[PDB]
This record gives sequence, C-alpha cells and structure tokens, in this order.
Amino acid sequence: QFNPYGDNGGTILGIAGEDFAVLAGDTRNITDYSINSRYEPKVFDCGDNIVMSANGFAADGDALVKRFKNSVKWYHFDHNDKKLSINSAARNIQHLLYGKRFFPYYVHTIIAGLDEDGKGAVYSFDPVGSYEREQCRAGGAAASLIMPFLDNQVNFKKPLKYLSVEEVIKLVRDSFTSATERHIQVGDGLEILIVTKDGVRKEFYELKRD
Amino acid sequence: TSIGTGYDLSNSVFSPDGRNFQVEYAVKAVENGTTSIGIKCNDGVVFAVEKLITSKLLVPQKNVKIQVVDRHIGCVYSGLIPDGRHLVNRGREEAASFKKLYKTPIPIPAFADRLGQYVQAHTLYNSVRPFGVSTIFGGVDKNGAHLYMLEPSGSYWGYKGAATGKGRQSAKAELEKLVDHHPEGLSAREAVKQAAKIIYLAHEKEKDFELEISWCSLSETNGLHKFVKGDLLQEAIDFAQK
Amino acid sequence: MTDRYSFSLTTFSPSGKLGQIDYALTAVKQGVTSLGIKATNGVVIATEKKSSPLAMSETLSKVSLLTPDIGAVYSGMGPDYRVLVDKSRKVAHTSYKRIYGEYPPTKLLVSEVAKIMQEATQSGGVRPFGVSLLIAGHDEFNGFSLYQVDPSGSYFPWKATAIGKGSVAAKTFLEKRWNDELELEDAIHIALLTLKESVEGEFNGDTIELAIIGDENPDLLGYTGIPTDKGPRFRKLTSQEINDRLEA
Amino acid sequence: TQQPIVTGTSVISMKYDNGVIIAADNLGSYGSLLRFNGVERLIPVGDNTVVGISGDISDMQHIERLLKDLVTENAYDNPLADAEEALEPSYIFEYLATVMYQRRSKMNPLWNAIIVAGVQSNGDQFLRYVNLLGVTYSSPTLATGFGAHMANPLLRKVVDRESDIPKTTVQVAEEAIVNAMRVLYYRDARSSRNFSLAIIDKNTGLTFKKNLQVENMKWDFAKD
Amino acid sequence: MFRNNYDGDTVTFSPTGRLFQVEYALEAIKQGSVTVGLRSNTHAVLVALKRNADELSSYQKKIIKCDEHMGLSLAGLAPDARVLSNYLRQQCNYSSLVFNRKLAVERAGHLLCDKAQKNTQSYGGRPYGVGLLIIGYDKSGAHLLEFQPSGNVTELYGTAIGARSQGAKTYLERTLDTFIKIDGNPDELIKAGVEAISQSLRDESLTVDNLSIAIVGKDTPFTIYDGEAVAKYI
Amino acid sequence: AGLSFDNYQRNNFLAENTTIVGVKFNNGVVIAADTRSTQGPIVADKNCAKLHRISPKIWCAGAGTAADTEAVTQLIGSNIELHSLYTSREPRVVSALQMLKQHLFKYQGHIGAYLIVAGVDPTGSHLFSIHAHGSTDVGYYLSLGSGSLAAMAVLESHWKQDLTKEEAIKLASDAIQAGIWNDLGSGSNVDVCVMEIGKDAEYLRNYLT
Amino acid sequence: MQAIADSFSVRLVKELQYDNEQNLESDFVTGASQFQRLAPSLTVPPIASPQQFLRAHTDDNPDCKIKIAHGTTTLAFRFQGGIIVAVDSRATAGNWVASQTVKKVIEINPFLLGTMAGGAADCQFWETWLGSQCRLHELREKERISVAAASKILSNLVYQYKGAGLSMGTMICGYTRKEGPTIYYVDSDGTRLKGDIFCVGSGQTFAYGVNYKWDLSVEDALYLGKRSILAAASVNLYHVTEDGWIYHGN
Amino acid sequence: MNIVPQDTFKSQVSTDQDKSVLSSAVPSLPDTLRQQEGGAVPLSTQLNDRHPLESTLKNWETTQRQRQMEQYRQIFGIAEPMKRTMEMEIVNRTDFNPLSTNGSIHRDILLNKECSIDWEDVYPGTMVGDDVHSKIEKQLGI
Amino acid sequence: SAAGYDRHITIFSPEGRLYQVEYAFKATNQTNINSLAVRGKDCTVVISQKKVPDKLLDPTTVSYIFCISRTIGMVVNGPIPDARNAALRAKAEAAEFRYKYGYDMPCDVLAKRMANLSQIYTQRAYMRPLGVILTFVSVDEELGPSIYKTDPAGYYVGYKATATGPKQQEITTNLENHFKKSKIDHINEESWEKVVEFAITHMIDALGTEFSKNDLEVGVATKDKFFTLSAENIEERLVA
Repeated sequence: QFNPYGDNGGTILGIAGEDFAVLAGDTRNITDYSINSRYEPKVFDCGDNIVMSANGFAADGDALVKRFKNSVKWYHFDHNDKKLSINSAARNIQHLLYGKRFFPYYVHTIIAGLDEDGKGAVYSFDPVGSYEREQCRAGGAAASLIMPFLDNQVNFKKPLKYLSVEEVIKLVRDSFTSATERHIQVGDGLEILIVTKDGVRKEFYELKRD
Repeated sequence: TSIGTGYDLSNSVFSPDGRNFQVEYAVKAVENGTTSIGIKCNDGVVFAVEKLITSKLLVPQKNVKIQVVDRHIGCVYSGLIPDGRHLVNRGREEAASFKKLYKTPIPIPAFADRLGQYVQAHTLYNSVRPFGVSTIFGGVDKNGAHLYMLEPSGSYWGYKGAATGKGRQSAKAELEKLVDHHPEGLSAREAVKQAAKIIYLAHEKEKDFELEISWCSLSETNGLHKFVKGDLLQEAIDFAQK
Repeated sequence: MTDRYSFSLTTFSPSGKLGQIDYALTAVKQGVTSLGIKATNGVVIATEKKSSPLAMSETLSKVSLLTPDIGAVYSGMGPDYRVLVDKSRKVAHTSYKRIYGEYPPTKLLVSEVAKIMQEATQSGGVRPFGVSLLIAGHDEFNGFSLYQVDPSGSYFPWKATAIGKGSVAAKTFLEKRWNDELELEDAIHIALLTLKESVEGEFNGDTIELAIIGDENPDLLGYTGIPTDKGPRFRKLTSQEINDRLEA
Repeated sequence: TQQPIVTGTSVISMKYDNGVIIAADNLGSYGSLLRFNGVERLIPVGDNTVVGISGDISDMQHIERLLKDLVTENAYDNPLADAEEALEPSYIFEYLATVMYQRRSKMNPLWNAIIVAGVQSNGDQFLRYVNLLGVTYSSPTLATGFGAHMANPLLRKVVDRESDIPKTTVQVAEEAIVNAMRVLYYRDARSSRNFSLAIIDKNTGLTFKKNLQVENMKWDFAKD
Repeated sequence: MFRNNYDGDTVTFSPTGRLFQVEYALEAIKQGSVTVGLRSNTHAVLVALKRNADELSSYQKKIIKCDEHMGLSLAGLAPDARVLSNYLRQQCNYSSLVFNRKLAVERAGHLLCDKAQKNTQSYGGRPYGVGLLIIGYDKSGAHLLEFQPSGNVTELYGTAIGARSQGAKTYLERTLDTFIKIDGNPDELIKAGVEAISQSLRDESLTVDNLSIAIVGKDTPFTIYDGEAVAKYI
Repeated sequence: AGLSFDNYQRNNFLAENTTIVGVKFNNGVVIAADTRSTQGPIVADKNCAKLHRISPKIWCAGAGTAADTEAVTQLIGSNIELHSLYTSREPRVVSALQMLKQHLFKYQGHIGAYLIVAGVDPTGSHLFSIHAHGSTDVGYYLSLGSGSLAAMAVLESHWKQDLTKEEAIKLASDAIQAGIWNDLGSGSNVDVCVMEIGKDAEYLRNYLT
Repeated sequence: MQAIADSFSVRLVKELQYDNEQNLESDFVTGASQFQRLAPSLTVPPIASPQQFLRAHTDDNPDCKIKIAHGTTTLAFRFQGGIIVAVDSRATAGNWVASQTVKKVIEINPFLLGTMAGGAADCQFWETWLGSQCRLHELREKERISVAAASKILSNLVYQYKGAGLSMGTMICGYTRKEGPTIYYVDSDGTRLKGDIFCVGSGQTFAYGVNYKWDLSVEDALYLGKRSILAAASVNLYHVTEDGWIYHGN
Repeated sequence: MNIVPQDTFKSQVSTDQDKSVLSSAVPSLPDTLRQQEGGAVPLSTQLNDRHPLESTLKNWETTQRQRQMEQYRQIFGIAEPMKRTMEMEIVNRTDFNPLSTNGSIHRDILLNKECSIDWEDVYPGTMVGDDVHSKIEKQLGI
Repeated sequence: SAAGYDRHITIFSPEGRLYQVEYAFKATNQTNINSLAVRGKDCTVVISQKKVPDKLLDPTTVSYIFCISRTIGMVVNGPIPDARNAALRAKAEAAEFRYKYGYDMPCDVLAKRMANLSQIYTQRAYMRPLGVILTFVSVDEELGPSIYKTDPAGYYVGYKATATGPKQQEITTNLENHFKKSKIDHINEESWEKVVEFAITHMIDALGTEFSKNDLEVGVATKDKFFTLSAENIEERLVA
C-alpha cells in the first residue's frame, strides 16, 4: 500500500519570557541522509503577533499553517478586524488537528505570542490536538540535547522571569550550537522569531554545515 | 395577428396556428437593438457596428462592441446585452473545448450548430425564456470563409451578407445591391469601405455615432480576426462621408 | 422549493366524477371498433385496420402477442397502446417468468396492466392513458378468458364484448348471437359478421385483423425434441385465411 | 498511480546571476528495458517558466495537459494575457503543489518529482521542488532522483550559498550542468546520452536547446 | 395597463419585446443614497453618503473591503449587496489560496456579470437590485468599474450611482482633465471626489457621521476612512 | 435492488470459526454434451440435460458455478425474447453474445459462468466461447469442461472444412465419447442439438446411450 | 436548467478537488463554516480499511506520537454531602517546562467534572464538546441537565465511533436537585455504568479500601479520599455539591 | 470517461451525516429508534469489511450514464447532455407514488431500457416510520 | 381554441382531444415545403423542395435532409431548429443501438424509438412535442427498400411511397394512380438514377411547376450507404 507519510527531521524550540516570546528552529531540510536544502524556514508569522511552527512531515505542517492563516483571514473578515488572541488561536489549532483524527497530521506544533496581560505565552500541541501552555518546550530530533542545556543554564541560575531578550537569544544560540556539534541532523542555520508589544522580529545565525 | 392572446404568457406553447409567441416577442426585442452588419468577401468576413457616443468618462480602449470568440471567429449581436455576453461566453467555451479535444480550430459550421442547439434548448421548457439576441458571427477555416446569422428561435443560416437591429431594412437593401453589383465577388478592403458606407446610410441619428469595423481575411490578416487600424478606419469613414 | 411537487392533473368534480378519466373514455369511444368473443375451445379477437392508401397495412398491427398464450387489442390512441404493450411484455418476465419459471395466467397480467394504467390517474406529471384494452388468454387452471380494461384501470371479464365507435350495435349483435355451446369456428364467423356492419369501406383481409387463442401450435415452436414443451396458443390469421373465410 | 510503469530518471537545475538553468534527459524506461527514446521532459510554460518532471510518464503527460489548460484558462477573456497578466512561475508552482498534496491526501498520488524554474516579473529567480508526497522546498541548486545524490554535490561547489549567486555567470553554470549530466550518464543505468536544456534569463528570455549529447567521454583507461 | 399583463416574472417577454422585471430591478437602484467613484493613474477613490433610520440610530455601511487591493461601494437592495460582496470576497480568497495571485478587477467584473445574468433568464428567483462601484489596484494599475445588476459592467475614470447622482456625474464629466492627472497626491483626488459628491446634495451637509471615504493605490492598501478620519475633508 | 450483499460479514465470521463441444458444418452448427452430474466424487445424476436454450435457434452449454450458468442463461434468454418482440425480427447470435459479454464484464468475474454458445440466425451459423470475466472468442470447433482436452484431441484429429450434417454429428459424438471414456467427470450419455440454416432446431436427447 | 449547463461547461478545479463543497469548507475558501459545526466532521482515508491503516500508522520515532493520559490513580465516591473526586497529581516530565499546574480533571462546566484516561486529546475534545451540548440543552429547556442525560449523550457519541480508534475512559460526576449526587463511568467501548465508588488506574486495588458510609462529613470525606490516594501511591481534591464543584488542592 | 466506478469511498464522517433521521432531543446525534436498523449499528462499522464488488455494482449504471454524457459533451456540445439531464430530471421529479417502488415507463424509454431486464428489476427489494407521511416529508423537504 | 389548461399542456379536452398535439401538427407546415419518397428495386429516393427567395442566403447551407447513420437517411417537414434537434437525437439513438445489440439499427426500429419519445412528449405535462414530421429511408438488410414516417402524435407507419407538405394530397393521388396502373408497390428500375428521374418527374407533374437544379434536394439510400446528391448531380438528372 502507498505510504503517504514522510520525515524531514528538524528541531524547534519555544520559550516564553516575562513580556516577550521566542520561537526558534533549524533551517535544515533533509531526506534520509541527504540534504534537500540548507535554508528552509519552518517558523512563520501568522499575523496578530502569533508565531507558529509545525515540525515533522513538512507537507502536513505546511498544510496546517496554510489552513490556519486562511481561517485567520476569515476571522478578521467576520468580526470587524478583531485581534485573535493566543488562546483562541490554540483552540482553533486544536480543532484543525482533531479534524484529522482518523488521518492525522504527522507533526508537532508550537505557537508563541503574547497573552491578554502582555506576558509571553507558548502553546504545545500533540499530533491530534491535545495542547497545553508551557514556559519552554523543545521538539524534534535534538530536543533531548537542547533541554538539558537550558535546564543547566536557567532556573524555571538566574530565573527566567528576569532574563532579557538578548540573554534568551544567546541561550538559544548556544544550545543549538551544542546540538549541532552533537547531532548529525542539526546544522546549517538557525532562525529565531521574537514577539514583543512592538511586533515580530527575525534573527538568523549560521551553524556548522557538515 | 402579431399579438397572440391566451397563448403568449408561457414559453414552449403552441398557438392554434402553430406559432410560438414568446420567441416572436424576443424577435421584437431584437429588432429594437443597435444596427450590426456582416459582409462575406472573397476570402474573409467583415463585421461593422454602429455605436452611440457615450460620456468621456468611459475608458476608450476598454469599451469594444465587437467580441472575439476565438482567434479566427468574430461575432456581433443585437438585443439584450447580458444575453449576448452569455452567448459569447458559451461560444468561447465551445471553441476551447473543440480545440483541446481535436487539436484544430473549430470549423464555423460546427460552432454554429453547437450555438444553435444551445439556443433552441431554451424554447423547450416554461422555466426559461428564449434569448433576446440575434447574433452575426463568422470566420475562416480550412474550407474557406463562413458567415452565419442566428435567431432567438435557434434557427441559423449562412449568409452572403447579414444585417440586424433597428436599421435592418436599409442595411439589407444596401447588402442586396452590393451582392447584385458584384457577382464576381468582393475584396476585404472594398468590403470594409462598403460596410462603413452601409452603417452610415443606416444611421441616417440624434447627436452623433461611431463606427467599429473588424475583419478576418486569409490574404490580409492570415486568417485571424483583427480590428481595423487608424488609417484604414479613417479611409473608410472618409469614403462613407463622401 | 415550489418545484418539488406538481399538483394533480386528475381531480374530482363537484358531482363526484374524475374529468380526465371521462374525457379519456370519450377519446376511446371515438376510436376504431375492436371486439372479442369467448368460445368453449378458444377466444377470438378482431379489429379494423383503419388507415393512407399508400401505407403498408402489414407494418402496423393492432393485435399484439403478450405471451405465447395471451394476446391483446385496443381502441383509442395507438402510441399509448404501444407503450403499454411493451411494458406488459416486460412485466410478464420481470414479475413472473424470472420468479416461477412460468408465464403468468391471464388475470394476473391483466391486473398488472390495470395497475400501470391506474397509476397514471394519481399523478401530477402525466395524464391518464387514452385506450381501452381487450385481453384474451388461456391458462392451465382457469381455461380460456377474455377481459376488458378501461382507462381508469378497472377491468372486467366478458363472454363477449366490443369497444370503440360502434360498440353499442356490436354489443347488441353479440347479445343476440352468443350461446354457451359456441365453437371457435362459429365464434370466428360471428366476429366477421359483427365487423361487417362496422367497417364502412373495403371489407377484406387487408382491412381486418384477427387473432385467436386456441390449441397449441407445434409448428410455431421453432424446435423439436421435447415432448412436454407446449407450442404457442396465440395465432394471428393471415390475410389469405381471412379472405377464404369471407368468401365461404 | 499506485505503481510506476514507464519512467524518466532525473532533472537538474541551478541558479546563476541573471537567471536559472534546468536540464533533463530524453529517455522513458520500461523497467530494465530502455524502451522509448525521444521523450521531452522539460515543459516550457509561458515565456518565463520551465517545468521539469521525473517519474511516471503517463502522470507526466497528465501534468502537461493540466499546464496547457492553465495557460488556456489564463487567456480566457483576458486582453493583456501576454503583456501584464501572463502566468508567473510562483503561480504555476502553487497550483502544482496544491494538486500534488491534494492527490496525496486522496491516497491516489501522482508518482512524479517536479522542479519549477523561471524568472519573476521583477527579475527575481524562482526555483522550487515538489514531489508525490506534497513536500516542497527551495535551494540554489535542485535535483531529483540519482541527480540529488551526485549532481547536487557538483553544483554546490559552484553555488554553495546565496552570496555565490551574483558571482556565477551563465557560462560557468552551463558548464557545471553539462558536467553533471555527463557524470549521471556515467553512473546511472537508466540514463540516456541525449538530453535537453533550458536557460531562463531576465534579459535574453527563454533559450531551449534540444538534441544535446554527452561528449568528451574518457573511455580510454579500460585497455589495461 | 398592457404592461400589467406581461410583468409577472423574468421569463416573460412583452408583445413589444420588453423584460419588465429587469427594468424594475434597475429602477431599485435609485432608492439608495448617492455614491461616487473616481481614479487617477496611481490611485482610486470611493466617496459615500450614509443614511440613518433616525437620530437614535447608526449609519449604514456603504463601503465594503473585498481584499487588500480591491473594494466596492453599493447602492440599492441591502441583501443583494451583502450577497455580492461575500461572493467577491470568496473569489479573491480562492485566487490567493490556489494561485498566490491577486485577483484582477476585470476578472471580478466578469465574474459578477456571469453571476448576475443567470437570475434574469430562469424562473424561481429574482434579478439582483443593487448597483456596485469597484475600485482596485493590480498589475495593470488602478481600476474603477461600474456594475449594473442586469449583468453589465463598464470601465470608467469616474462615475456616480444612486439617488440624484446626475449632478455628481455631470461634475465629474466636466472636470475629467483635472482629476485624470492627479498622480501621487491622494489628498487632491479625495477632495475632488468630495466636491463631486457635494454637487449631488439636496438640503443636506456633509458631516463626520454621514461621510465615508475609501482609497486604494500603488503602495496604499484599500483603506476606509469614517468619522474623524474624514473631518479634515469637510 | 439486485443481488444482495447481506450476511457477507456474518458468513466471513462463520468461516473464520463435464465435456462440451461445438462443431460447425457447411450448413449449420452442432452442440453436444455429456449427461453425468456429480456432487464431488458422488454421481448425483446419470441423465442430466446440460444443453440449454437461449432462444429456439440459439443454444448454449456451460461450466463453472452451475447456478450462475443457469441464471445468466435464463436472464439473457428473457432479454433476447423481449428484444425480438420489440424489433419483430428473429434474434441474432451476435446480440446474445453482446448481452452476455457486457453482463459478465459488469460483475468483474464474480459470476462464474463459462459458456459455449451456438446458433443460427438470418445472417448464418455462429459458434462462440464466453469466459467469466467477459472475454469472448470465435471458432469453428470448441471444447469446454474437465474433459475438454480429450475432446479437443479428437476434434483436431477429424475436422475439415467440408463437413456434412452427419459427419459433424458423428464427430461431436466421438469427441463427447472420448471425454466420457478418459475423464472421470463425464461418462453416462451424449446429448446433441443440431441447428441447421432454414430449418427448425433438432434436439436429440441421449443420442448415444 | 442553466445549472445543468454549468455542470456540463468546462478540469483544474476537478484536480484541485475543490468542486466539492466539503473540500472548500475544510480549507476555508468560502468562509468559516468549518468552525461552525455543532457535530465535528472527522476525516478518514478513502480506502477499504481505514481502521487497519490508522492502527498500523499509530503503533510505530519522533515526539509525534499520540499523547496518552496519565495512568495515575483516580477515585470518585458519593456521600450525603455530595461527591468527592481525588486524583494523584504526580506530573510526568519530558523535554518541556510547565507554565502552571497540569490538571488531570476536566471542568466540563461549573457543575460537571470529568476524569481523563486513555487518549488525552479524545477526552479533552469530547468533554469540551459535551459541555457545549449541555449548555445548549440548558438554554433550550431552561433547566440544568441531569447527569444521566449528559452521560448518555457522551456514551451515544462514543458508540457511534466504536472501533474507529478512540480510546477514553471518563467519570461524569454531578449533583442535581432531582437525582441528588450521581457518578457515571463511560468508556470508548460504549459502556455506561452508574455507580457509588469508582477507582481507576494503577493501584486501584489499594485505593479501593474506602471506612465508607453515607453519613461522612465533608472534612471526613476529603480526608478519606486523600488517604485512599496516598495508600494507592500530591493529591488534587474536588468537592461537588448542588451549587457546583469546589477545588481544594492538597 | 470512466468504466469501473471510482471515488466510491467516503472522505469525512460525522454523527449528523444522515439528515433524515436526526434526533430531535440532540440534533447533533442520530435517532436510533427511527433508524430501525436493529439498534446496534454504529456508522463506523459501515466503513470496514465491505464486499469489494458492492460499490462497483451500486454505481455501475450511473458511471455508464456519466460516460455517455461526457461523450455527448465532447462530440455534440453542452446542449445535448443539458437536454438529456433536463428530461431525466423532469420525469423523475413529477413522479410520486408512495405505495409503489417500480420505475416509470417514460424513465425506461429515456434510459433505452424498454426491452431490457437486469437483476435489479427481478429483485426490486416496520414498527416506526414507514408510512406515507415520512415519504411526503422526505419528498417536500419539510 | 383549447379553452382551458390545454392552452399550454397536453391534457384531454372534454371532446377527448389533445390540442397541443394538433397545434404541433399545424406547426409542421410552417416552412411551406413538400417532400416525396419512393422505393426502387434496390434503392430508396427522397426529394425535398428547396425555397430560398432571399438573395443574401447561402443556398449550400439550406437543407432539410440529414444523414443519421451509414445506411439511414432522414427528411424533416417543419422548422429547422426542431429538425436539427431530432437529427442529433436520431444519430445518438442509432449509435447506441449498434453499441448495445451488435448490429446496425433498422430503419423501422429507429422510427419506433422516435415515436416512443414523441409519446413521452404527448403524455408529459412539462414536455412539449416537437413540431416536425420525420421520414426515415434506407435499404434494410432484411426488408429491402424501406420508408417509415413518424409524426408529433407518436404515430409511425411504413409506406410504399409517401409525400408530406401543404400539397401532399395531389402528390399522393398521383402516386396512387401510378401504382394502380403498374399494379406494383415499388418502382421497376435497376439504377437509382432512373428512380431519381422518375421521382423528379412525379413531383413536377403533381405540383404543376418546373424545377431547376437549385430548387430541389435529392437523397439516395442503397444497401451500402445513404448519400445526398450535389447540384451537379441534380442538374445531370434533370437532363433526360
């Protein structure tokens, strides 16, 4: 029988700050032991200060992101251009994922943004829609390496609540550099999206290409 | 009688004399439309339309009263504008389907038959009404030049020269004279001049009018439908005036 | 959603009559005469082939075989009769032949035809059929039978009857000329005599159509070898036979 | 569908400073039998797009029909269908990728790998890849099948990053593509010596070269 | 008297050859308030006069955004305007989702004409009774279209529809050479539109409650100004 | 409507827990068969009629699933009778072949009927073989059944173009006799049917005893 | 009739599969009707054996496995003061950091509680859907829905999909004036069982030592539930009365 | 241009897919009592373990008709399939016989089945809701 | 006048008649054209009068004779749109018969099929009858030369020879007189050209007017094909 699933293994990481959020991912797109591309972004700005990433089978994640963005367009049309909150986006994504309960997307989804009070918020999803709000979550091939690095560096050790944006960016870069040194599927590049009250900012860094 | 009382309030009904009065009323609607003519020359067709002068607010290049169905088929209509647009869309769809299926541009008789069947199908049920347009179309295919006229009843015929609209009688008289005076035939440019003359004679009118001329000729346009450019249009207008 | 239904074309009048059925009966009364006579050893069905002089009479036949033992004739509108005959031939196989391995008896096929005709009066899409049918047949457990079916779908059995333009006079003649000891040949002669008074123009074998339900015909079976295979009992007389009977 | 029968091997492509180059061989195989010679696998769409298809040949012809129908429907009741309303490479790729993913989701896939190459109306290069699963990606060099394992390492030595694109001329890129095709003919058993190439340049437009043959083959050291 | 016997539905011609239900649908446009549209080589502008039921009510929305590059104003039946605006939004969404294209204004006009023609030849429904003015900016520049619910679309530099629109239309036609060359200066074009729509006022004055403006342009997405945002234009 | 699929899952759950020849001769066709009917190794009937009548001059004999063969033959016979009444013409063998082929192709081989069909019509004499999946073939002499190899050997031994009626009858009888002697599936008697152009069909029950 | 003509007038849309209204709705082409269905639409693979496909593709490397609810011990019992629900609140750890306490008890509404077991997504999704259904019912009937009706709604829902792949076991607990306090157990096999004491999960035998009488005070009942959970083994406690549920925490 | 029916499998399911038997108490759920299927038939069981020929047989005639319409469209134009479909719709729409299941004569004439018999013709074939009023409600859509 | 709902639909009048059918019959004579059909020994000939008074028309596009199949030809009396509708329907019917039954459709069977369709039109309230009369001719492989006619009432029948149109009575009378003289039902000729000449002469005598090459259309059916003659063929036939 035809196998409709694939694997384009990558690594993503979402962290919620005091009044900011960050969602980062490696830009390597691979098939088995081959490299499809060295810069293929997986973290997207979906409007209304919400960043999204769906790591795993790339086609399913692209379809999920496309559907969510179209739904956001219709939400703006039907509700006087009301801003979509992060919790409402999480509920919409849960419904989108569970709509494929018997033919699921083969992805793990992380979204990030600012809540109603202005605090950073990150939501993590299981493949069929089970979701939770978290302070920090890593997903993909090198999560089991990235998480201990952050746990050693930070206390959830200066507390996470008093860290600035630059310090969080440095921690993410160091963890990804270590994972690149240890994991074959991690490298080439790292892209980070930062959400604050002023909007979304993108930063890019190079990683080892071997 | 032109008014069939008791037999004209629903489509697809026969009168005691065997007439269908809704189709006749659609013909009456056609007869009040703008005058349009078509002339079949030696190796092509020429279409001419009289149009009213509108406001300057209309974009000059986005207002064309002669429709192109396919690269080799030209068409004009008299009657209801939306019905004409619908019929032209159907004709374009039929031509595209035929060209996709059989790798050749559709011959004019086959296109005419498909349009005629579509129009006739609207005289069969009381839930629709007949089209309120008469269409003069034509073009060039491997067998030569063809000019056809189609009526609201679905009846169509091939013509040496056709006319429709308010000034149909004068235009038909001029076309008959042109046929009589040219038993050998006529060329494309002479056809353009005569079409301009016939449109001017038929118009003779409230304030002013404009003239649109298109042609498809094997020798002139390589069997393609093209609008008449500035020089030839000006020459035709000058010939018509004097 | 006004196109999901169509109001009934057949309705009751204040007096209590269905107008369309009455008008179909009127159309039946304006048709060519057709008669049937039941004898002790057969049934005769006769009609007049009223027609253009350039039309070939043999091409159009008003007597149709429904089963090898059942035939029918009509008075009224020809196309409705043709449609009903096709349907009856199909129904004889769908409901009986493919179920019991046998052809239906005459009464059951008559009932099927009558139901089909009745359904045309409970409709908002069609008007009732404009024909009256005479169906003659034979079956093992009921013998010979003759039935008349009306446009309303009502049917009744007859010893002898006639329908069409000259139905009243033909009925009077049959009433004065029928007995329970009649034979098939006598029935044929009486049918010819009754049709003689109805036909206005040429009265020969080219303007009369006759059929009989009598004994089995092994010569029409088309094959030999099975003694228990009964031949058809329906037989349409040729023009030569009609001429011979008229001359005698 | 559900099994390939007649197939083509690989398509390769790269970006240079002013455009893109794509190439593919002209063979349709029937298993181990090299059955059909003369199969064109580069489909030019408009004056600015080229689509290279590898895999099932019948599905490739279906895709060609879809592309022709798209071109025809673009010009339907469109006066400036060739001046300002002509099809863009991005539009064609978006349609093709949507079709591929939808047919994957139906468990009725098209067994092909597709590369779209061209130049956008603003002069930007476009080069993207989709496959039967609906997986899409972009890179300065792209290849399908065996080429992805052998042509890409050769092409990445010329264009390794984005900053290398402005430094690469058309001559260097064409030479790299030709050498990659020669290597593929050396080491691919389902390959052919005949291939077609297409150059899309923001200045010179579309140049389509057919009947190109692998030359300068080092069959000399086999004597001993 | 004789018209009364042949105006029952849209599938009936009169003995003189007239389709009266479509004419009535066209007449329904003048029951709405005046809207004006104009354009230059770089921008397109709509100006609408809004009405309220009474002093305790709000004003009707006459300008609706279809896509970041295209919008429209309406005059006539409210349900038909709602239906057509939603349909145009759906078509633009389909274009963006499937082809990553911005839907052309001419394509939208053709689609509207095709949709509107069907209701004028079949039994069961009624013709639409709202007129539309569509502005947009695409690869061919700025575009203004007038849609008539009989199934007609025209391309114009400027026009006006609704009650008493003749004065605004005459003003626009007289001063065509003025606003046809207002390139790169949106304020002048908007002011010209405001003056044109003021030409159609009868014992009324433009306020910050009954005036609505919309603009689209080369680098300007379709933007709607209401309330204080139009105060400087009064 | 039609053949039912009810109790298919239930039946799955419960499960989890002849010689026929046709010969053409110069003025017609002949079909012949044996009369042994068995249910496994047991002889159920020593005198079984395997020649069936689609129409008075079109006959057939089948193999495979017996119920399917009988049902398909009867359905096609009903269709042929209705078509002949509708057209007022003698039925043609080609029409029966077309109906059988399309009906069998509709069911995608799930109706296990394999047929030899012989007939005479106003166009002449015809002989056809029909497979369960819907393929059909033409031939001058055909064999079918478990004893078809021996019968085909006899037919290949003594067949020629210029065959009279008597020679064709003898050849068909000899082929059936060979299938009778050398095959455990056959053995009792020989039934023959001769269809000659311009004459009635002749059905000879127990031609050889 | 013209609709028939449009149906027969022309490929691209057919290949996109967008000629079907369901596909257009699922991709939000014509609007947001997809997010307006009271009964959710579930996608299935268009093949002969969807169940085998799902079972094969779910029982097999990355973090993309379907999340399973905690197998921790949960206890529910009923007394004259209402209902006591106790859940051992030991939280499993992974490559993530929790923002706050993770709740293993779903709050269907301010009067109904459910317990998660099996598939976490199934329990959460279908109990939120059940809350929506209960709210609509109470709006229609102008009265609070009984526990039996809600449990029956959930049971019928899960029975309609029996064998498809759903995995869930929940305890619906509620206090109404007509019924008093009531506890039902509903699982993905369609079973719906009314009861007095329920112990689910690992160590249920030890927690089934519930000293139980219908005269226990609120404090005594809370202490008994806490002690039973500790014997099974922090503990999360819920006290459901006619006025709703109250969360204690311990 | 299909011969064997295709695209027969269902792509989405829901508890309210059968609009005619929806429960009045819970409109999102079906009414099992009025279904009259035995009371123990979940919809999911209809998605598995089907006979592979059932879908081919159930949609065979429709597939052949669609192929015929496509051929007419290719060769004759849009008008011919439009007229055939219009005639069939008109005939099927005005026939309402709640006490009978046999097809009309005119339908058979249009389908060119005047003298043709298939097993659907030979084999054409409660406590709750099998009366005239249910058929009236289904026909009128009320 | 129908005087009721029969002014629109086909239902019974109190006299028992269908007025819409009779009005379709009246519509069949709109074109004011006569047609004749005769049978030879091995051919069938149809001749239709052509009237093109307008000088702007193209005569080559004016025809009421259609080729239905390889062996069947058709002549239609009535308006040309219904004629073309019926022609397309007949072509489809013949092809479907060949596909379904494995042999070419006979002329009489096709006539019966069209008559059954007309019966549908007569009985259905929402379907109108076509206002045309159809005449199918062929050389059937079983019956030889064949002429059959169908009308809007759903009635069909075969003829030794036929004439249709406003002046059909005189042509029919002349045919009857000739057949009474010859005492045969067909024309005793061996070549279809002679049959064509005889039919032209019969038409000229019956109508009392002379015909040129452009005033008539001729179709000939043989056992192989049905074909329509051109202007040159008719001009050659006139010279005799």
